[PDB]
Amino acid sequence: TVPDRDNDGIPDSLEVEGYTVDVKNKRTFLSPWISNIHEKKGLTKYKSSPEKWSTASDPYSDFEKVTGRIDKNVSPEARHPLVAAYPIVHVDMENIILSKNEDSQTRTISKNTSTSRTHTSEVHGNAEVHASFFDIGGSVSAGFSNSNSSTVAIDHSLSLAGERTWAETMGLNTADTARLNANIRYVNTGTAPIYNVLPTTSLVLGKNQTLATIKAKENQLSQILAPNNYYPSKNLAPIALNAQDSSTPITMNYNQFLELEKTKQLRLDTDQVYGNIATYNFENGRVRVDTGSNWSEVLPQIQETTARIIFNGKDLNLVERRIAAVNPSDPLETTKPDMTLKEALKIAFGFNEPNGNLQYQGKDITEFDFNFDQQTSQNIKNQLAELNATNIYTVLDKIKLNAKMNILIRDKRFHYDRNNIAVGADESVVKEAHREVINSSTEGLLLNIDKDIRKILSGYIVEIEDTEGLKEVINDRYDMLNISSLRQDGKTFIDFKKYNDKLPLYISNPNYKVNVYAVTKENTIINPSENGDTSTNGIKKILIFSKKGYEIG
Amino acid sequence: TVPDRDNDGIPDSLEVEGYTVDVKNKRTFLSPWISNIHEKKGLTKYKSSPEKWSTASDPYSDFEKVTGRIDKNVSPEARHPLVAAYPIVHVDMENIILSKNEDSQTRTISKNTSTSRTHTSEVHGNAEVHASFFDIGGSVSAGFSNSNSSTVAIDHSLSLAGERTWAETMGLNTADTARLNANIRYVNTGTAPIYNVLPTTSLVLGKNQTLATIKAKENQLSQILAPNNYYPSKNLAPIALNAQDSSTPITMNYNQFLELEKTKQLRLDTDQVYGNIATYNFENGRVRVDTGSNWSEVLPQIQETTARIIFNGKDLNLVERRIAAVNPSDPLETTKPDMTLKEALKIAFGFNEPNGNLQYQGKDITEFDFNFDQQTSQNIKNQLAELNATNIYTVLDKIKLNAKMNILIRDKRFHYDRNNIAVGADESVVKEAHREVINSSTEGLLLNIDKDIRKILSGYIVEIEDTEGLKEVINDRYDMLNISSLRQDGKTFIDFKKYNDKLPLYISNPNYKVNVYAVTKENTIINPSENGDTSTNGIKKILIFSKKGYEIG
Ligand SMILES: [Ca+2]
Ligand SMILES: [Ca+2]
Ligand SMILES: [Ca+2]
Ligand SMILES: [Ca+2]
Repeated sequence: TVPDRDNDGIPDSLEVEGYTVDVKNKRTFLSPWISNIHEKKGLTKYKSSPEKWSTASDPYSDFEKVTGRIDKNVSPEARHPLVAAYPIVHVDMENIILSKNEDSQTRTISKNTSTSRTHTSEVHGNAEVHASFFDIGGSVSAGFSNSNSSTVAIDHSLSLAGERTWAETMGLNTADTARLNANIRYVNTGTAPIYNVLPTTSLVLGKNQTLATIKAKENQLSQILAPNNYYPSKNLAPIALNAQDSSTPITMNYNQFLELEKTKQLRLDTDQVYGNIATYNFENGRVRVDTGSNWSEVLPQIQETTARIIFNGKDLNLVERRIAAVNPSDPLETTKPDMTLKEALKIAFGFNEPNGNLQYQGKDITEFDFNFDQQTSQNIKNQLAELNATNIYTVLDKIKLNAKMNILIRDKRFHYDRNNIAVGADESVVKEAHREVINSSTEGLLLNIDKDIRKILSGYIVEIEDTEGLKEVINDRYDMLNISSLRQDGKTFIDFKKYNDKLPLYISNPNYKVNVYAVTKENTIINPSENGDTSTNGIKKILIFSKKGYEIG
Repeated sequence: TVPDRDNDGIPDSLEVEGYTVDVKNKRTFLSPWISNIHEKKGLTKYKSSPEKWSTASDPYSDFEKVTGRIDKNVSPEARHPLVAAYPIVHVDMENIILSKNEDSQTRTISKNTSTSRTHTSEVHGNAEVHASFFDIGGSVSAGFSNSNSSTVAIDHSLSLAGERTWAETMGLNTADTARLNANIRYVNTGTAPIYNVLPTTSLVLGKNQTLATIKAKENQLSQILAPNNYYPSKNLAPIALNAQDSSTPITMNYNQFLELEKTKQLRLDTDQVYGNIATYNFENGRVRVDTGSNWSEVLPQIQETTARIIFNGKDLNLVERRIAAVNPSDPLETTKPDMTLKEALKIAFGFNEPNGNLQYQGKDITEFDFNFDQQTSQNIKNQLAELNATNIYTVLDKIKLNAKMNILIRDKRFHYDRNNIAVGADESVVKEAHREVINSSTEGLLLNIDKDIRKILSGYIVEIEDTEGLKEVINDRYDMLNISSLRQDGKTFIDFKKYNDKLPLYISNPNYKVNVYAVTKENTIINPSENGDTSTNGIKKILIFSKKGYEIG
């Protein structure tokens, strides 16, 4: 009569004091922690709640997880009892194509786009918010809350000849209407797979101008949207918007269009209506989809009993993950094991302990900026109070975590915008990343630029300095910055030629200086100034390259 | 064979005499009250009925609640056995847009709106009511009864240039028809979440002119309408009326329109057809939606066995909550624990006992006005009789509560209208709240105005007094009061500039007086007098600011 209140399979004693699953001959034993023999083999000290089926609340029993008798598609780190295993799906727009609503073969602009999961944070301290902002639950979005929003930025450069004025290039006048079309793909950033129904993501423009809502039919798809995997597998045909399937295309009047040309960006607000869930079956050991248990029902619970932490180390992409945090008010939830901001980061993402420090694959914890909400803030400030210390990174392994807590560990190296996106770092860094020259030619530059940094650079600027001090720039236009291409060999490649009429640079005197600059996204522009200054005049460029002419080719 | 008639899980003895749930190691124990050790740890003395599953009648077992093995979305205070845990959803209209039913880019008026849950109370003592008002159950609305009604007020100010006459601004004549459109969002004020089906709320105008009934399709939504949470999360795209989804727009003939322009307000009568309910499952511990148990069935019961109290402390918003009140006639309902108007207020909202007094987060109970219905009135008056006392606030912890009883505890500081809405307080208060000046400029005023009070002020008036006694007002129009904007830093900001042509004030003599007044909603007007007096002449303004010219900038 071994005690098991949750009836999960893991006896209370274990679930509460500690345990781990291990394999003897070929069989697997669920044994209690043994600092002696266990820590050696490499196992893990699993500690869950004895009174809950799945301590996270997600559709997977603490037993099912640790043991491995679960939907193999569930994320690894989510295989751990205190790591919420749910989906997180947003939409990526690879590129778009704009034209005139119905001899139309050269009257169109097809430019690419860059999309990223956004995490819109509150304003400054003087926004005209309605008097309902200071009420309970109402308007108090508290910085960041549950929901999906991806922001697309459209390529401002040039694709054709010497094209100019998006408007005329298409042939648009106050009495015309421009139609939009694009290629997108759903992408699951979460820790659990979606099996059928897809999110009814809507495309917004500006602040509330809903351009269209894509709700690609249900069950039409049987392909799985596994964690870290794009809907139509990156090696397949992306989904196109209002390009087939649909009788009502996309309408965008003049005024609206102008705005698009003004910011050259859109937003993708996606809901959470994911499909039913795939559950295990102890009987035959097959994973099936329970037409009864659908995420929309099981998600809230997770969200109401987990510490959520957003992090961007793996890549400058925001990653969400929830940990099994406790809660004073809820007796049951007070059964969940105690959570430390340290341990959280260890299993929630991957941080580890080398020789005593807490770093994330090299980068030390101290290299990231912690961000919370009003609630979480206090709840922590008050813990630092009763522990006497000002530098949190010290007591990091003593900061208790409670459910409903929201955290945002981000890389300190870069600057971020409203949507907490990487926008560009300090000079000291940008240079430090270009300190590797491979091939110097009058055609371009080949470097071993750091995959990360480069993601914060709009483009480059190439000029030539006279022996006395001149400023002649080859690509002298706001939209002639797009030059750095990326080879699959893992090396960034610049090309002066693309914007010099197929022909290489011009060395008037092999004693001159060939300058190349980088333009961070936060400093780069997308349109001519008030007048019509279409030149790299008023730009905050950066000294990336500066070698003589006899040191190239 | 421990006795459990309700078969809930809590043994009679406990349920009747007292108990509380607590956590030992990581397990949770359901133990009886122990004034000694319990009161210390901070637990609560739970006392429910031994013969009822859920003493409130709501879909949640007394056990499920106290223990926490329930839909995590259920409100906290409703986690207590004697606090009805049901939904309460009304509709908020952020703003509207009026035009002429079909070169229409400058022939429209888009003004914002302010909506609030109303609690329409009876008339005075001379209303022409049909002879059926004094019958049983018939017409005896008894002051306030179950149902949802939200009142919207439309911004009367100006948005464009020097616009005038709503009629002509759109181009309306006896032979034309104006169409309406607006953005709204459902909002759940209750204590329990709705999971799918949404209320068939209808938009009324005046007294019975049903403008349109919005019944946004069922199951189309899977997003949850949690307690204190707006339908499309405040951080999302509000729902628009007859703007897509719909073939029959909104029609409003001349006569009707005029009325709108006359009171500039509408009403939103919403039903209670909420969705099915989310119930817990002891087995695996998952929360699912029982296609069998739908609120429409489970609500009545609550309503017929609970003391309902409306309160507005959290904010000047009416909050409804029901407590497990007893009932003499019903044997079963006579099993419910005894309820005191004190305890009720303690768990129903949050009132507590500091050093012996009963206050609600600072404000003392004595600062609110108690309001009942004919029935509840007597039932209490008769309790004061057999207890010899005239001041109720004394015997507050001795006023028994019976089911079907209706109560309305409201803040005494302000004045209220028909719908029991905050409309404006006494002078002594308005001033007291503006006793904090931060930045004085010839452009505007920055103050630390109390979030609460400000919610009762239509706008401000700015004039200049000569050294002898002149009355020159900058913004001298009924609709030029809208000036106080609110910064997210938590400070109210006034702007003289908005109504002085972008340019700051004019100090003819730095020894003059710069006056600023506030206009309470109850005193403010929305249209020109009989003739055409579009000036702040006949208005009951209030002395808010009065500083010299050399004490500003
Ligand atoms: Ca267990
Ligand atoms: Ca368990
Ligand atoms: Ca019982
Ligand atoms: Ca009971």
